[PDB]
Amino acid sequence: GHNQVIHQYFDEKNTSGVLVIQTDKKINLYGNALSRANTEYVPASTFKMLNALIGLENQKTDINEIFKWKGEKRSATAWEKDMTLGEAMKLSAVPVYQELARRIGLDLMQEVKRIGFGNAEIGQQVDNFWLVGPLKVTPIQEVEFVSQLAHTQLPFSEKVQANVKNMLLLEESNGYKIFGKTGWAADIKPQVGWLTGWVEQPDGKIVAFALNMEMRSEMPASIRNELLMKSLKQLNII
Ligand SMILES: *C(=O)[C@@H]([C@@H]1NC(C(=O)O)=C(S[C@H]2CN[C@@H](C(=O)N(C)C)C2)[C@@H]1C)[C@@H](C)O
Repeated sequence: GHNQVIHQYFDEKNTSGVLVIQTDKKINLYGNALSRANTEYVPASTFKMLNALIGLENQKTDINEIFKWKGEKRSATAWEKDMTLGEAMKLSAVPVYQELARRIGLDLMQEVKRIGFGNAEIGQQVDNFWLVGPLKVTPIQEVEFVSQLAHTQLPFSEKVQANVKNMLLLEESNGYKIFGKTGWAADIKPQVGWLTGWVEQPDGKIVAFALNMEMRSEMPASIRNELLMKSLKQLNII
């Protein structure tokens, strides 16, 4: 797998991003803008993985609790229904995890400094610190986080991590499995899109990734998966 084809996938999408990969504590960089791997961006919709872990661990919820939609007009129309913590993970429904963050509370949430995620600061507003700061995390710190979650090595209960892991399955073909969570901080300039997860190769081998790239409103949501899937195809991970 050349480190140069990576460039022309990103050259052709007219973007500026990096694809971090980790295979058992050996990290390789892959992008047309490799410097972004050590650059702090807001975590956006990816924080839902740590929000679910902190909630399920502290028993502020469970994998079964159904969240009632109480009428208000939400961003996308697929969010306007009752759903559980898992279905809200797939749809990235923000209002659900906000109510969970209020159950946890700012004091208990500021667990974040114990896990050592990003700059480890959440400010005062407990329901929008991952969307416009003051929380920022580097794509290297992200790929290390999901690497521990896949190997079931995060500082939480073993049953809690495996529950969050089951909420993150995206594609299961050819004995492979690809877990991950998407993000898109559309409210900051320049915009930034995420796609952090891992690959469960058929032999159980684990390869974690953390795709970071600048976003624009005109891009499709399937521009992140398209860019990643053709890169794991090239690196012979799938
Ligand atoms: C998390 O970034 C937001 C949540 N996640 C998310 C995504 O990354 O897919 C969408 S934003 C993105 C999805 N399509 C675009 C759109 O608004 N439509 C075409 C409907 C933008 C979603 C908002 C969380 C902060 O809401």
